[PDB]
Amino acid sequence: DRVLSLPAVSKNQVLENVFHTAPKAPVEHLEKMVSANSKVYDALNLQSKRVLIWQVKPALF
Amino acid sequence: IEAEAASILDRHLAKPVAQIRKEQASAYASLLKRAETAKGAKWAEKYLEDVKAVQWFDASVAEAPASGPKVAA
Amino acid sequence: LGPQMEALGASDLLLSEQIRVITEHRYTPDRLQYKEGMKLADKIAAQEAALKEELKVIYGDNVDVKHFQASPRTPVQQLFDSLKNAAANKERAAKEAAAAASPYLAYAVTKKQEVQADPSNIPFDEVLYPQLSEELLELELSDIREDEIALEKA
Amino acid sequence: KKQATENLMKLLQAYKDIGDAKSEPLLKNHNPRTFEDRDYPVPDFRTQNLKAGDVPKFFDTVISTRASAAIASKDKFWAGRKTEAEAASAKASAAFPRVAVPEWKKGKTVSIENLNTVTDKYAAALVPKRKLALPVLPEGVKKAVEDFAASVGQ
Repeated sequence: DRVLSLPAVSKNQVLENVFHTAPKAPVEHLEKMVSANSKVYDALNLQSKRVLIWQVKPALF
Repeated sequence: IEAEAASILDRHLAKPVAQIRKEQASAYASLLKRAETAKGAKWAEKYLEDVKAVQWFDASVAEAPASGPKVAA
Repeated sequence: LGPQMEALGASDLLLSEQIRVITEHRYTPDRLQYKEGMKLADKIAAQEAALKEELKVIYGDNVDVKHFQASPRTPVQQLFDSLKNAAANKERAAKEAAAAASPYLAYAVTKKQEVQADPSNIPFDEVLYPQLSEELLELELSDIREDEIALEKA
Repeated sequence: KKQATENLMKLLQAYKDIGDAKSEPLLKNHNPRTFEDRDYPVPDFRTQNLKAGDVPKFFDTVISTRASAAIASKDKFWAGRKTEAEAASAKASAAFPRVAVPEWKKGKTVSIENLNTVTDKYAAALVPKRKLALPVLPEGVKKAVEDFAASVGQ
């Protein structure tokens, strides 16, 4: 019964209690806000090819 | 109208973006084929003539966005 | 001994596929420690996919992940693998910023590459969190020490 | 949701404060080996009337009981740690920086000189808070030492 003197908690159960959650990448905040601010650029810039300024305030000609 | 639009928007702001783009593309495409299966009716030719005129507006703005759409002057 | 004639890190198989032949040898499938050993072989094969993908961008597709699992690359070799692809990285970003859809995205793919191509920005967990990487060392030094107390008792 | 996120960020500050006041290791309390009792009375299989194939199943349920009682002792640590930090979360500072979004007024537009300084704030957090100053050799000094060896003829 030498196995009953070994630590009963497995090496697996250490690696799933220490590494419980997949950690958040540093770059996943950049490349997720950048793709969402690229829609703020598109709609709201005045130099974009798809501005909403002629759709929401139609021009007086 | 202010209360309807604020109710429509807050129902729409609670959706994920992938749901929104395919709810609207389903509604846009279903409404085109209601104008395309309409054989020769005057409202259906005028419907699809205005879809061609919206796509002119989006294309004329893409050519010069600080100018706007191009009018004949 | 069979599979246990060579150490845990010192075979020719990858460590996840060596844990499988040690656990199949020491235990029968009935056992608890067979089940906890084959689950550990999944946590290590998960770390070998995340090491293959991290080094796929440098050493190719035949990356030989066994060499870098056993002996990881030093902070100087992480530097010289940054610099040996930087000319094709600064030219890929310039070919992508030219064909980005808008001048917001064109600045965003150069500002990200201006940070990502600098080798001083590589996050070293041992430099960042020194108490963490010593304690991640004493998770494997304490797993070995429990196998060395079992042989001193024997 | 903004208040739930300010509550969570104040809670994770309370966890970091009362774990750095107690000066504890980072991986210690997430390791369930540290909540295991090694001085348990360790039941002897020679006093439990086992038949031939019954001893490894006895060993598995002495282990998996003692492992479940270490996990459930880790849960009792963290459930008592939570109420210790939730008490200090209620008395906290709540002066956090805000997420950098591009400034958009009510009827106005968004300048690209503000979309770009927002993107600078995203790529200034991609640098690590403590980094190795891994030196690239510039071409301004890698040629001033290459031709100095080429003037000698190397």
